[PDB]
Amino acid sequence: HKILHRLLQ
Amino acid sequence: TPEVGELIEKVRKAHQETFPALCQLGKYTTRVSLDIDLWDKFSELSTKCIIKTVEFAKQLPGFTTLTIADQITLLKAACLDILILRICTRYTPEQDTMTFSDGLTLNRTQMHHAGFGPLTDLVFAFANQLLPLEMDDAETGLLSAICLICGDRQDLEQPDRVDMLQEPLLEALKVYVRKRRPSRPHMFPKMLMKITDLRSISAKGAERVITLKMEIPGSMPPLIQEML
Ligand SMILES: CC(C)(C)c1cc(C(=O)/C=C/c2ccc(C(=O)O)cc2)cc(C(C)(C)C)c1
Repeated sequence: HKILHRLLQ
Repeated sequence: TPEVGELIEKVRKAHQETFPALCQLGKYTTRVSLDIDLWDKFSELSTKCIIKTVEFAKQLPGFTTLTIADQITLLKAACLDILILRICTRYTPEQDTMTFSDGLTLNRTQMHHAGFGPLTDLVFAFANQLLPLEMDDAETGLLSAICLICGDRQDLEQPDRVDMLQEPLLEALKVYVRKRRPSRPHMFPKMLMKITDLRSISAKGAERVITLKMEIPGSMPPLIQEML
């Protein structure tokens, strides 16, 4: 879930 | 009630900042069941709304104290729920239209051809059902948060922690709806029942996503793939 990790951090 | 008022304001502000209201938007308008031009715009706008839903989630008190695994589980399980609720709060009944965050305003046939397909009447029915509730930003935001912070999603690592993050949201909504709408005393259970109605539509939408993937020209946008 690459994009989602970036969005959350 | 000062802790409650702070919670309501935080959630109201989080929703407002990440979702303009229908009255604020400048509207503009534009053989085969899926119109790929409408699908292209619809999927682009949905992608942006998913990003805004993540930004909304991070502002909900406690959300970022959950493990990352559970933050992602919750966002994926609520993705369609929150998207559908949001677009349904952008419904203009006298024109039977829905308005997206850039102002794009589609009628029922166009929503059908953008991708809702056989789910169009169901979704438009739900939007009509929301209108008599006369929800304000605090209420829509709290319903969105309650729907997101749900301790019964599959594969949560700490479901008890999620339930305990949800219970202040339910109590805030209960208190708020009483102090706003004393003539409307069954309004809290009425709005909670809409979440249950909303879960049913979104379950059908998850089915529809499989069919859309077989029908669109290329791939779903990456973030939509991740979420769904
Ligand atoms: C039910 C069905 C047809 C499978 C479905 C529904 C939606 C949906 O409801 C879009 C809501 C939305 C979009 C934009 C804005 C905004 O611009 O503010 C607000 C709300 C989205 C999809 C995907 C993610 C494109 C696959 C699929």
